[PDB]
Amino acid sequence: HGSLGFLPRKRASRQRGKVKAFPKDDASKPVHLTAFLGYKAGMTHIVRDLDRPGSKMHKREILEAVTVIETPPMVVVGVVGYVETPRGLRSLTTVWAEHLSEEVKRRFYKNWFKSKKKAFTKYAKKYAESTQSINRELERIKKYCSVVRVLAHTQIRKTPLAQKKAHLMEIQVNGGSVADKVEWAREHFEKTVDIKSTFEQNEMIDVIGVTRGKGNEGNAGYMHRTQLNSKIYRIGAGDDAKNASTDFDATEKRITPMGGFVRYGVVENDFVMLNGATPGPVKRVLTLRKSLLTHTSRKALEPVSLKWIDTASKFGHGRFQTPAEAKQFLGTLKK
Amino acid sequence: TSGPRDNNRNKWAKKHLKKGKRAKNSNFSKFLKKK
Amino acid sequence: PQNEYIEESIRKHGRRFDHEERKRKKAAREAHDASLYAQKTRGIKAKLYQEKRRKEKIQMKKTIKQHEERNKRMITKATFVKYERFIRPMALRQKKANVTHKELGVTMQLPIIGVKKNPQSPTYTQLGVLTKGTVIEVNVSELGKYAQITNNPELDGCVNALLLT
Amino acid sequence: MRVHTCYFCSGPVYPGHGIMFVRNDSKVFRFCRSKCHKNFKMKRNPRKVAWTKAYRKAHGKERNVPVRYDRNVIATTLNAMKRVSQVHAKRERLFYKKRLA
Amino acid sequence: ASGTKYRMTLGLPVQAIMNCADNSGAKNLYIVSVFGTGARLNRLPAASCGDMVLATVKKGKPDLRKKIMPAIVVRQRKAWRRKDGVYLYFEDNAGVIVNPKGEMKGSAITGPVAKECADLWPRIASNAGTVV
Amino acid sequence: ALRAQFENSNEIGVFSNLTNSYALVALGGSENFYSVFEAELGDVVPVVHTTIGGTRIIGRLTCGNRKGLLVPSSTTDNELQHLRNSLPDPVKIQRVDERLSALGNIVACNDYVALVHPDIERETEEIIADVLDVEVFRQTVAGNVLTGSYCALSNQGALVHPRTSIQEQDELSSLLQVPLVAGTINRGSDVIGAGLVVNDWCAFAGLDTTATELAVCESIFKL
Amino acid sequence: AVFKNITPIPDVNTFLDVVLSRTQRKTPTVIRSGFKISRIRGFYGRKVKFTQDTITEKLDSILQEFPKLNDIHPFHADLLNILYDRDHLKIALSQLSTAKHLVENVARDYIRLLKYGDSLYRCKQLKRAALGRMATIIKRQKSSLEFLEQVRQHLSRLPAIDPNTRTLLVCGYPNVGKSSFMNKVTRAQVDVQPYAFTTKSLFVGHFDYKYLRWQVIDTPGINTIEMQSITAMAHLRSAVLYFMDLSEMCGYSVAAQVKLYHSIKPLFANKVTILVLNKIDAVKVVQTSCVQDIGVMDVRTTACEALLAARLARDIEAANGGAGVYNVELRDKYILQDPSWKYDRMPELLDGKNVADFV
RNA sequence: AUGUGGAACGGGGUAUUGUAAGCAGCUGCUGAGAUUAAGCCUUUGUUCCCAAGAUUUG
RNA sequence: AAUGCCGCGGAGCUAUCAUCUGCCGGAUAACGGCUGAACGCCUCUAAGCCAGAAUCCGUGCCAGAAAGCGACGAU
RNA sequence: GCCAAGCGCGACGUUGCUUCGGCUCUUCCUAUCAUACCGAAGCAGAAUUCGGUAAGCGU
RNA sequence: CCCACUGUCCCUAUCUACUAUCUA
RNA sequence: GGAAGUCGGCAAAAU
Repeated sequence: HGSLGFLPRKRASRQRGKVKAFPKDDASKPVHLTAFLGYKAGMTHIVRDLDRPGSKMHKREILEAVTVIETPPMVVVGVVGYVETPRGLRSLTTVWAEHLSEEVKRRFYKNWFKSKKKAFTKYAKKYAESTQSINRELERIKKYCSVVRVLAHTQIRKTPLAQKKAHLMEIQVNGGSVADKVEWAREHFEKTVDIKSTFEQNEMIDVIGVTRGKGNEGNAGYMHRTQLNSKIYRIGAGDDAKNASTDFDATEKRITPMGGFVRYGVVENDFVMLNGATPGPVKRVLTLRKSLLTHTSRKALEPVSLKWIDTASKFGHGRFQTPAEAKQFLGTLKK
Repeated sequence: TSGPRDNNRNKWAKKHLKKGKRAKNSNFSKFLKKK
Repeated sequence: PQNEYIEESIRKHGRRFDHEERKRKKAAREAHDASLYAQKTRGIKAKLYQEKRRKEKIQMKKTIKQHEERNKRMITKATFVKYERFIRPMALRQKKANVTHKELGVTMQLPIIGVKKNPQSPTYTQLGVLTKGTVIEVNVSELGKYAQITNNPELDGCVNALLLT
Repeated sequence: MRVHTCYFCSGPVYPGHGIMFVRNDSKVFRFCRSKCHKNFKMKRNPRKVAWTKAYRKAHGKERNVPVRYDRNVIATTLNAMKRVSQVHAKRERLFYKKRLA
Repeated sequence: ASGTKYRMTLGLPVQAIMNCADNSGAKNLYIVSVFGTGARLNRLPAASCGDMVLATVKKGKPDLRKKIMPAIVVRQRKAWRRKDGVYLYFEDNAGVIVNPKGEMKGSAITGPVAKECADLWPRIASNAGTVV
Repeated sequence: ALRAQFENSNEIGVFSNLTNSYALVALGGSENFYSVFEAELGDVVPVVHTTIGGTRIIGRLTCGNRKGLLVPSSTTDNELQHLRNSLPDPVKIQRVDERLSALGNIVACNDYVALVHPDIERETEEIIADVLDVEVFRQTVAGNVLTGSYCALSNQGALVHPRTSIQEQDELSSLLQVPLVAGTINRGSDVIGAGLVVNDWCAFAGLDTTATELAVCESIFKL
Repeated sequence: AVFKNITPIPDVNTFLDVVLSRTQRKTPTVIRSGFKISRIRGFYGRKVKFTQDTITEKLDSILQEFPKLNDIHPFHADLLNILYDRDHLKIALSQLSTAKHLVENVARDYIRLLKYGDSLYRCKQLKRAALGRMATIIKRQKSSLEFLEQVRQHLSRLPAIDPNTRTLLVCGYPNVGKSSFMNKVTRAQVDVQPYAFTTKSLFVGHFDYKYLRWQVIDTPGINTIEMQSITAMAHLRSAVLYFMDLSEMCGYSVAAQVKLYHSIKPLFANKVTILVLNKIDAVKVVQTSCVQDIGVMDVRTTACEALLAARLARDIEAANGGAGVYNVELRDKYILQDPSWKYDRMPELLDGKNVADFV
């Protein structure tokens, strides 16, 4: 058999990979976030210069397989205050935003269509009527609670996914005093937080998610897993047309490979490219978290400058990055 | 070879936290924070 | 290097700065070390320290005392070589016996000429089985005389006997 | 970074893609895919193989000296590359129209 | 040897007859054991390009046969992926008859030489004819 | 004669190539070897720490003289651009597509006369004559096709294998129009070119080269 | 002999404890009466065999470590005999070999006797009997271990002389300046003391001259030290460097030194002899002022001739980040005219075409 | 439980195979034709469907 | 034509035949010490205190009490 | 046998002489082969030898 | 014994039918 | 790769 630290080998009790540990809080650092939620689209292979001192491929180039995760900006819909107790952390109270998008309202219902859409109705009414209760609760969190987690949901509509329920979750707000975290959450109420503001493509992060099920084996598969030290290679912007165009390559193109991502679609929003494989198949939600413990060796610290990113047809033996140059080489078709 | 729980290795990890780490990561968080 | 090279190094460079003090501290604290040792250790090594320390006290007490006066069917036992119904192993059989003279007090390895009588059994005497208390004749020309076996050859592994003289 | 041309299909071969094969004569064959690698293996002549560029070339159907770096030269080369490709595309379209006629 | 060597696809296990590429007169080389193998249960030791193993001269001159002595693999039949991403496979499995110090016993080498093997062993690169 | 060893190898000629106008050192290894080379020739001729074909065998792979240099066809486009940028404009750099890419191990060339391998291509010989501007002779050294690896050639002298005949050594010396000595370097290492590199005014030998070998090289090169 | 490479020789008591502890720790030590008689016999036999193997292995290692006097070089054998009584050492080695043979014979006899064991007590008694006999034999061979250990310490401390190569033997009157000349010529620093025979043992030092390696060997002033010096000079392809006190500042008269040289001429025959007139300021005759330290180099060169006739980027990298952590940039070391162009990157391939290869 | 809704087809993209039937004098129409979700992508294309039954729940 | 035979063959599965990743704190043993009595000296030990092993206990990772629990939304 | 603190024995010392049998597998013990750390040794360095803690991890 | 051959093995992987399973 | 498997070319493919 395998390692005894992973048994009992049973199905994960959650579709979305839940964070089990957040980086330790620091008052010296100002107020920011630590985790983000994305959707796996697939991976390609890229050619990257190797600036690895002491290595035998120093000042050379290697080919690396890199997973692409679409990460549309996340909407902060609430905040949760946690108070330390002799029996552990306890959720003291929760404050939600006044207006919640249908994407996050669909989470509370198994049948949103048959529902009367009554979620947060009186909550929105009391929010508009009197703000003294909201002020009392926020003052309660900043005075008593020691850990602050913002409720954020993903804009699943932008992703080419048939699912319309947003994966609501909590992001621990590490940095500054408790009042600073509360002020940060209130300012960011109803707004959007971007992965460009959270991660910046040169740090060492961990990816967590549920693996894909292999059926029945002599149970094997569909288990919660935590990959450590997955390096971000590029946080590409969806709007920019140079997202998949490096400086050594030009050739204006998009990260979505020609022919589309297999069983996922076309990536149009901000995407994240991580070195190596990540758990879960395509179209499954993955969670990203910062480094709990600081460890930047040369591999985790060296800068990265991509040279060429493959966008060939992953469906089948693709042999052309873009239909433009495909038509330039291939003879003119009958159509 | 020594394992990852080597007491000296933990000591050297602590020493290198304030040498090739820490400060360059704190301001790195600050930059995307003010963003 | 050549010959006593640290003796050259000690001469031209000197000794360790605190060696004399450390050796003094080690000697001074040895009494606490030994007492601690006598209580913590267990098992074979403890029993060795027990026997070694008991011996050291005995000699030390004597040295002080010397100070003041100055101021199947087979034979299962070792034997010597129808009537031979049983089987006598060749390895078990012995031909030379270490006989210690009484008056002389010297052990001499003499050949086993024969077995006089085995008090355990006449058949053992007939079979020539070397056992405790058995009388055996050995050559005494270099010193034939009889002798009684005062040991157990089956266990000691040697035919150790004392001369009947 | 050189995007090579396959021996058999004569198409563009990119890093990671295809297979590389070295002969005892120290001659190197690059294959754009397994199909073209296999097609070399039983030794089909590209010019007889219908979908190869060599067939489409010979059937009527269609710098070793280093240069010092110069920003102006690189910009001029990049600008001229698009125009050259556009001219080639127009010539190919006219050739296709002539072939159809 | 000199320098590190990357993980490589293993395709020359024990009990393998393998071509001799040097001019010493040997024709066939017989793999007996692989240097630097781990304690892996029921795993046959294997060799790859640039790896030096114990080999015996099966066909050659009488004096080089019957000696369990090192040989470096220079060509490999099984396809391997180099870290640059390209895949290489050679027609045959060629080897060079080498002393345990790492010096070419022969004076000339026939056939192409793997670039990793020329890089790993400086003497092999010195006596190599072509390294492609 | 300077004693140096790249990494833990005495075959300095494998990891580096020396000419009368420029020097090349391996990339990705230890900077000590490059510093040692720069300490003796950095202020005289340029030294480029580059690699050919992604390997540290550039010394035995690249062959050339003070006028021009040749690199194997396996050299990358970026590598060729880096070499041209580092090397002076008067130092011509040309790529050679030959069946034997080991130019340094097949051909030994001086500033005036060059000896190539017997099986060199006519196009390669024409390119060598055009670039190096030297007379190319198709011969062999000590009966071995690897003339560039078994023989060391320079402007003031040459070194060959000690097993060569006296008449053969005299014929080679007359053909090369320079003195020739049949000896060994690095304590019997028969690959003189791999074990030692000699320029017009200086020579570099491995750390394992004997005192007698160093004295013989100094007498032959008159340095 | 001079190769040393011999492990330390423990005392008799320490060796016995080491052997017994090794047998106890390695062999199993749990044998109950419930096991079969064959199992009990096998357990006792295994313990006896393991003890016999351990004793035999240690004895064999001790025997093999000591070099054979006959197989050593004549100079090495003579020095060993003069310094450590080679006859006694050979006797001790023979006694140890005989003891090892007796131990093996005793173990074989005990193993055969225990093969037909009867019960647990008989096996236990037999197992004890074999161990005690082995311990008695080990304890009996007590003084031999101490003598061997002292010889090993002396042999390890002894120099590794190389008479085969060119050598220069400096022998003569004590403190005649030959030792000072040898110390100056060679890297070795031989101690010099006012007391006679300060250099009790020979000192060998390598030197380089005219691209040749010369082994300068000093000898005690001319006793055991004198006998060792004579033995070394008797069989050694070396040039004599006898020094005579010209000023008689060494306590030996010129006539006495000449008489000693004439007497020792039989050993100096068939060799290049040098007569060093020491303390000149205070057989080839060379004047070397011992007090003024003048002419020592000339004398050494003359003796060598007679013997021959008879026969930075790295600093910047270390300061910046150190080796293996500092990324060397080749962009700076470029001959591009524009510094901005050299530091800036260019597109290698674009739109399916290699821009670098098409520009 | 009426929507960037769903499903049936269809178009386009993309892929696999290797130039289709048929016509004319091996060549041309023909890298055409066929297949393409059955666990590929996309759809201002066409048609159809749904604003329900039963159960349980303070 | 029971999948007659042959070549290629997506998709899927799969391969140390392909690729990624594999963590930090203290407390100790052996042992080395500091202060320091017992015992007017001394002493790593008695009260005390450091340094110190791949050991130990945590962190991290997996499971979540299906009779442990909190906050929140609607009614 | 000689002593022999002592209580005729008499310890430590001293004299002699010489059917079973083995593959896989699971864990477990340490009486530790390797890995980690210490102590000692004429232990210069390197390579060792002996002895401790030590079953985490292999064998 | 030599040569050839092969999933016996390194080291297993994939496909097909039947079985196996559930329903009346 | 080619019997390295197993006490062993047992079964397959080769012919």
